[PDB]
Amino acid sequence: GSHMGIEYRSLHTSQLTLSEKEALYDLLIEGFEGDFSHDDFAHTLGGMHVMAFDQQKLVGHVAIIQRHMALDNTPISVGYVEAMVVEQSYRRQGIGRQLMLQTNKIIASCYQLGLLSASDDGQKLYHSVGWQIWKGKLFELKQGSYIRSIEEEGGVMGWKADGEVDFTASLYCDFRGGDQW
Amino acid sequence: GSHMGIEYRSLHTSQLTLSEKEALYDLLIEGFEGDFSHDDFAHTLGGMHVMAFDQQKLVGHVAIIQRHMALDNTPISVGYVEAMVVEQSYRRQGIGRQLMLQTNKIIASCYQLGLLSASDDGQKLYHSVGWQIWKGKLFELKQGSYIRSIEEEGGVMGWKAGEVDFTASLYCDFRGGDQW
Ligand SMILES: CC(=O)SCCNC(=O)CCNC(=O)[C@H](O)C(C)(C)COP(=O)(O)OP(=O)(O)OC[C@H]1O[C@@H](n2cnc3c(N)ncnc32)[C@H](O)[C@@H]1OP(=O)(O)O
Ligand SMILES: CC(=O)SCCNC(=O)CCNC(=O)[C@H](O)C(C)(C)COP(=O)(O)OP(=O)(O)OC[C@H]1O[C@@H](n2cnc3c(N)ncnc32)[C@H](O)[C@@H]1OP(=O)(O)O
Ligand SMILES: NCC[C@H](O)C(=O)N[C@@H]1C[C@H](N)[C@@H](O[C@H]2O[C@H](CN)[C@@H](O)[C@H](O)[C@H]2O)[C@H](O)[C@H]1O[C@H]1O[C@H](CO)[C@@H](O)[C@H](N)[C@H]1O
Ligand SMILES: NCC[C@H](O)C(=O)N[C@@H]1C[C@H](N)[C@@H](O[C@H]2O[C@H](CN)[C@@H](O)[C@H](O)[C@H]2O)[C@H](O)[C@H]1O[C@H]1O[C@H](CO)[C@@H](O)[C@H](N)[C@H]1O
Repeated sequence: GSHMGIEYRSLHTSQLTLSEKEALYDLLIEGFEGDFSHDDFAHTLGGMHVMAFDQQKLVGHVAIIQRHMALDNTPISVGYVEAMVVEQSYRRQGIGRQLMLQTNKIIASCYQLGLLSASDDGQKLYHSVGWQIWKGKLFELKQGSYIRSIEEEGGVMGWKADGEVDFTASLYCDFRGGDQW
Repeated sequence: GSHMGIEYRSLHTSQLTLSEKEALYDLLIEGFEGDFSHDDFAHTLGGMHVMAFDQQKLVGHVAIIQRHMALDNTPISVGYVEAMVVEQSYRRQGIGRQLMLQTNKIIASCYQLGLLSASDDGQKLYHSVGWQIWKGKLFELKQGSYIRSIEEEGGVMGWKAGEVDFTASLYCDFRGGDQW
């Protein structure tokens, strides 16, 4: 739909054209001012994109990836939020909020828990739509064994749609290239 | 689109209505003759679905879910194929093949490797569209460390759209029920 003149579309990676993927990369690399690696780009591909347009130009994005984690010893399906960006001139105008409202709806309909790793900019937005900083320990796979993600603790945030999740439990994430969180 | 009198639609789990979800569950229960658990149903939700219809009746389905695995020591992004079924009276008319052609296209656009655990009904079909038996060892997480998935070896199949060593070990991500 469209909200205050911005069109929002929800598209799986498999539904994007090459031109649309190139436009997405340009938006993301600019939005992070270069702090966006090739591995970061891989991490935002493979799930659902919510994309914001002013006329025909892409001006905002967020992706929701499926991840498979453990909450303590229990398997938990995760909607992992990646690569939220609003083009500079469009910021503080509600686009990030609209992207997150649609992201929350996607997570609620598919997964048991939303997770993400926040920037300082992002944290205020995710707080405003009901996410909380994860309070428990974080673990990632290195060479096939779990190690503590000590530096990422305090930066990961979560959201439970249906009911309650123990924010103090330990999370064990699945393996990928680059940054695990 | 359409193919040979059957309509095909691709959609993400997040777009399913409750009625569509219930119809999918009923199709899977009937098509697997009940060999399909609540965990199996969870495993087919969260990714892309390709659905086949005779006019308005759901007659076929396959899902592609994103998984995060290790190939030996290297991370590999996986399109994991779940819950392919065609209603019994519609079988052997090419619906499964059309579902797999669309599945291959989704995997090729999104992931580095396709993987699935086969049934005897599907194995020759998967072979016919490029899939091959995984020859390497399979591992899964139990109590936070990897153990060999010995019973599943020989039944997992893979598809490379590139080059992939089909003798490498695969380390899958953690879920409930059957890991493969
Ligand atoms: C999971 C991840 O992707 S983390 C990475 C987040 N992305 C980045 O850091 C890239 C650079 N930054 C951006 O692209 C943007 O600043 C975003 C995406 C973080 C926010 O997008 P915006 O469209 O500006 O957010 P929006 O206008 O909807 O803000 C909604 C509320 O969130 C809060 N908020 C948003 N941005 C900020 C900010 N920079 N500082 C303080 N509060 C903020 C405010 O409460 C705001 O409400 P208000 O404007 O009425 O005070
Ligand atoms: C990853 C997974 O989902 S594994 C589980 C697969 N699903 C099941 O076992 C549920 C029960 N079985 C079914 O629903 C169906 O038998 C399916 C989905 C496996 C196949 O669906 P169909 O629509 O019948 O497949 P389709 O008609 O496209 O067959 C294409 C080719 O695959 C082969 N094939 C398909 N089914 C069989 C079979 N039961 N026995 C031998 N060969 C078969 C044949 O070579 C066939 O070509 P042909 O008909 O010209 O001889
Ligand atoms: N002290 C070390 C912190 C550790 O490196 C870490 O958590 N690092 C965090 C790793 C995450 N993958 C990053 O995720 C965010 O940005 C990525 C691109 N840069 C996107 O791909 C990702 O989709 C998004 O979600 C996140 O931004 C990083 O946060 C860190 O970098 C931010 C930018 O400077 C800071 O604002 C944060 N306070 C700081 O913790
Ligand atoms: N000997 C041990 C076999 C081991 O249990 C195993 O690999 N078991 C395999 C476990 C997989 N999760 C199953 O996956 C298939 O069927 C599931 C529903 N039953 C779907 O959810 C799944 O989406 C699909 O992909 C797969 O079919 C099972 O295969 C086994 O059961 C099949 C049906 O009887 C046989 O035809 C196979 N030859 C046999 O290996």
